[PDB]
Amino acid sequence: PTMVAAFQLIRKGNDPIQPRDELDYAANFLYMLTEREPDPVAARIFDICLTLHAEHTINASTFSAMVTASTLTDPYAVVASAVGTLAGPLHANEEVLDMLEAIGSVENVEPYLDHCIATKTRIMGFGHR
Amino acid sequence: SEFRPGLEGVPATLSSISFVDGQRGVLEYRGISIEQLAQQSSFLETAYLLIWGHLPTQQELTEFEHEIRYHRRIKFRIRDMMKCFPDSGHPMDALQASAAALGLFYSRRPEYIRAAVVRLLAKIPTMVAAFQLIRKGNDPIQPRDELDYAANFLYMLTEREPDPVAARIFDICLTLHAEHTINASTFSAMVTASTLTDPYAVVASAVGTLAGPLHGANEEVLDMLEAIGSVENVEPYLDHCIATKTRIMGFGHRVYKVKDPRAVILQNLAEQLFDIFPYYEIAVAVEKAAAERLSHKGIYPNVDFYSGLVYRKLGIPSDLFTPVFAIARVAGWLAHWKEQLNENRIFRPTQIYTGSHNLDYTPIA
Amino acid sequence: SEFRPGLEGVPATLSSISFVDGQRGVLEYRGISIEQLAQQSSFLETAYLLIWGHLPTQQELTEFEHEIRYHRRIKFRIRDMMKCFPDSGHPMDALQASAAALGLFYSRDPEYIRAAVVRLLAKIPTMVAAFQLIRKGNDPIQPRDELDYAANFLYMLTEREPDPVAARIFDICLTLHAEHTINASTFSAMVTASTLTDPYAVVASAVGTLAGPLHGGANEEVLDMLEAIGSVENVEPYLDHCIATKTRIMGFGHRVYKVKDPRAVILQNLAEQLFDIFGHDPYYEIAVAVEKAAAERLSHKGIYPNVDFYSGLVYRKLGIPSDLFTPVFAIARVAGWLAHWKEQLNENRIFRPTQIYTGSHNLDYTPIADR
Amino acid sequence: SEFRPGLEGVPATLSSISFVDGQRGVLEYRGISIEQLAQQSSFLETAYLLIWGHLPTQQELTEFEHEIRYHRRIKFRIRDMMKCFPDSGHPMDALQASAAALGLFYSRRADDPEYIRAAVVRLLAKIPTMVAAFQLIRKGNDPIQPRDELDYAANFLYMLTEREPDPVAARIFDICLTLHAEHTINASTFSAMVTASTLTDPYAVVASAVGTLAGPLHANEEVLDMLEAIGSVENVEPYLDHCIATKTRIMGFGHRVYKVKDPRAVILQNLAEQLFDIFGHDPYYEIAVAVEKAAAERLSHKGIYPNVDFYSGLVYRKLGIPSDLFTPVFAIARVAGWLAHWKEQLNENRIFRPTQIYTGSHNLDYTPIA
Repeated sequence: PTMVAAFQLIRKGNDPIQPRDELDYAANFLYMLTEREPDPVAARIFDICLTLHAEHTINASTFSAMVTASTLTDPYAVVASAVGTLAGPLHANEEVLDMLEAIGSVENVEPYLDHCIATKTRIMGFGHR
Repeated sequence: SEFRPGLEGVPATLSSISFVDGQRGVLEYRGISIEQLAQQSSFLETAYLLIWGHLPTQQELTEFEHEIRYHRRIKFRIRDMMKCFPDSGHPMDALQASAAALGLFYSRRPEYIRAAVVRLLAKIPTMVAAFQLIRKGNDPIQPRDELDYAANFLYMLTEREPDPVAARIFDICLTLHAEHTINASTFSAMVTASTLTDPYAVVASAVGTLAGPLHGANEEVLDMLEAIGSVENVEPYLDHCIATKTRIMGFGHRVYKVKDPRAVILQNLAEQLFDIFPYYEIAVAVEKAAAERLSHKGIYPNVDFYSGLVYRKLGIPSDLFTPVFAIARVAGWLAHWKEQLNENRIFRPTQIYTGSHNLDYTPIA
Repeated sequence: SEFRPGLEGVPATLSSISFVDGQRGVLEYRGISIEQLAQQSSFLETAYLLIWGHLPTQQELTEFEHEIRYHRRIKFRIRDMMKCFPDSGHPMDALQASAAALGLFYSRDPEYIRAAVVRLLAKIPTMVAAFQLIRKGNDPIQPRDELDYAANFLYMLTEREPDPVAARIFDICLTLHAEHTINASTFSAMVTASTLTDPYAVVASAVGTLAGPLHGGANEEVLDMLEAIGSVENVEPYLDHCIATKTRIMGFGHRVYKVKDPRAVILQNLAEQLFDIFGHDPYYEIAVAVEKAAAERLSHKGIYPNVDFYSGLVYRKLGIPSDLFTPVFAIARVAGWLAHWKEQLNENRIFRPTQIYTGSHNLDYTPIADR
Repeated sequence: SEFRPGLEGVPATLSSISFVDGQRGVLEYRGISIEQLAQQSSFLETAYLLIWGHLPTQQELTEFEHEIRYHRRIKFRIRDMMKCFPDSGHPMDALQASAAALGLFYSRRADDPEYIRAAVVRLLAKIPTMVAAFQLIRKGNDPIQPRDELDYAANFLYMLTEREPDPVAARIFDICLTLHAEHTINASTFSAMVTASTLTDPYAVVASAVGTLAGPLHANEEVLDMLEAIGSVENVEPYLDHCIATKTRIMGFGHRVYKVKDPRAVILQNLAEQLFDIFGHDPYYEIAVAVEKAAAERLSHKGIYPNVDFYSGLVYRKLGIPSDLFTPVFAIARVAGWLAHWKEQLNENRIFRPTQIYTGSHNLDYTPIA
């Protein structure tokens, strides 16, 4: 978390912020990312979101991590390979937000329905495989 | 009425920012009295009045202050660049270099009228304080988000929180110099902005051409006040300077001769500052002696004679007397650039040739 | 009484450097014809003539060349600073910033009329070449001490030693733009130097003024128009569209010269020679096609191609990036600016123009509680 | 050294006939509230007050009204001259030409009490007859002789339309005229005053004023045209999109100096709604109400309000008047202010002769044939 927050600050040309040894985990990450101290309710919501996103079944990234770790070299290379293979093509939820912004108000609902009907393809952001 | 050496008295442009009157000694910003404006207004309100031409309401002023405070932070790339500057340089040259480098990060080019001015009004004091600290040797100090503009500048410079009275006195002293009649620096800025390139270049040119010979009057007046000796030595050196046919600096303005309001108001603020918080007694003694002993030549102490004292008391290095004046004048420079952006006159004075014609180039000389 | 709107005709100063008259098509440096001078002279001789006003001797020219060669090395601090510069910016802004920074290293009696000019004339080409190399990520190249001035500049820019004929052509092109009449950049330099501060601030302000509006140049827009023309067949439609809209077609027709200014014809001849000795390419073919299709009817109203139209093609064939056009002009422009500053150093009188106030009078401030 | 651009904010004259507030929305004729005069005062009383400055007496008012009625007859030579006019000429140009030609038949230029009263009464009386006659001629119809029994506005309406109107409509027209009687100094008033400075004659002054009054391409008519173009309320959204995108002040809404709900607008809309409830409501008036409501619901925060021109055009259209006659109605309404300014300027004699700033070349040479 410290590394990713530091790079996020650097990408905008801002000096990295030293972490605090008093706040909670999610609270510390949010403070490092935004410099603004958040409410404990938001910190708890972020923590439970992380813990529900903690782990899933075997997928491509987990399989790559396991096959790399099979030779028991070191965890750092394994996690590096896993995060490298995690990135999808052109680097879904962000695309969902972009599509939502593109749609705008509810006056443009019908073209979306027409497109989804005509394409005969699973609309992204809806349903699981 | 075509040719006149020095280009003196020839009108240049339909300016609508500053007004002057030698016979009455008045001064107005958008037709508002200088004394009344300085009495009950802040620096940001004065800058808004000089730029947009109309006083701001509550929400406009709050938004302007919020944007100023948000954008007052300085990108670390500028700090890294200024780390490489040599320690033997001069503050104004470094300020010009920084203002020129700022153009790289914000080239860009309907909203390109308000972001540039707020960024350029916010970042200059931080950069100049950072270079002062770097020349001294210590690392820069990040700005706060609670202090006032003058208070924030003082905290950045002398790493100490100033009293609210000192902050107010510095704010009024800064807004006193916020604008003046067209002069060399303002005319050069107007010429540069006639081509409508960008604010970051016209401001750089203006701060470059603002440097006087030998790299203002504050340093020389402070040097002469320090070198005058004691109270009993006021007469000898003063009469020596009178006899040597040398004009006495710090007195006798070219245009104003009726005790211009800036000088008297700055003297009043200096008097009210000194009592609540050496230089004071000797300065008042020498100025009183000069005033009582000349009494005929229209000799009056101008603004700088007391501006130097008010800067020295507040804890500012002697060399830094020029960058604060540049910070004050940048508001007027931006106002002139905004006004001239519409004209699109494209100045192009034609010279007159006074040489020879139809010579030959000899292969051997 | 009288008021000229923008100093359009008021005489600025008693200029004695150059003189231009459109009636006879004469452009003289120190009263010397441009074509005859450029026929058998180099850039250094022209610069010395512009600076001092008299042709030097062989020994003095050799000493000046030796001093120029000796002062080509760039300080490593400036290289580090440019390594700390961004990349998305434009080269001219970086050049202006570097010129402003140059004053920090050198500051502070008779000798301080000769060292400044030579240092400023020598460092700027290597500086812009180093920034160009840094912009693409490549390291700067240390200059050589055996090549010629144009050869050294080409070696810095393209790391390939060019033919002597190409170096001569580049030198001729540089000395062609050596100095022109007073304009916005020259007047800004003059007014900055009127306070006799230092050549560095003057050249920085002048370079800042020279920056074209919207960060563009005449050569850049000429090349853009040529690309927008497309193939050879599409020459007529675009030309007749430009004629119909009553808009001055770029690269055709100057403002002061209507009698076939010698710079245009001499640069056209140089371009012809350079394009004929080297590869022809389609650039020259399309340029000839469009220039003929324009001039076959524009000659009625006295419209002729100007210098920049040929200069852009010459620079393109020479192997120079498009964005670097402005600094190349700036080299000759600072060469001229140093002469204007030297002329201005004699008379000490700053420009102090007045103004006519067009605003209100005797208003009053209103507290926030009412407005 | 001062030089204002456009001669703005310069005390051209010391006028005492009209006053405006600019902050409280007050309008005063001779220092009298506009609403007070508009409540229970006729057009002739307002004109007399503007001309003389003191409220008339009953006998004086009756004498002035009888004099006005007696001079309503137009010379047949004027009709014969207007006969030769083309049928394409816009009405205001013909009105200016007729006003200028009136000076030929009256060249007193010297009793003195007569040449302060006869000229002004004739100029105030003959203009409506002239404009109505040209309106009839433009359509190829024989001019109608005026009647010496109806009221001023009633007589004008009868001459224009040949149909006798109701007294309520006549009163509404009269109060509209009296609220349009005079305003502050503007371009037309300034031109009239500068022409009258040399105290030649009122006819030339009024001719110049009506000539300079005509705008480019000869606002309220444009407002009506735009309203007709919009049609029903189904086309409101493209209008809002256009107004948002253009970033320009929509014509017919708001005033240059009045952003405080100008007093004339509310009075005029009250008169309009009174007329429309008395004489029934037509669909286009309801369309106007709908579009003005849909505008004010969004433009209120920016300080944009419907202007008097819109309501004036609406009421004129509802009264049965051609669109091209809007400008002559404004001219006949305003003709009191020009006469008042001429009368007040006649007391003094200060010829206007400002200087100029020369921005040209100072000396050149004359090419013989080159």
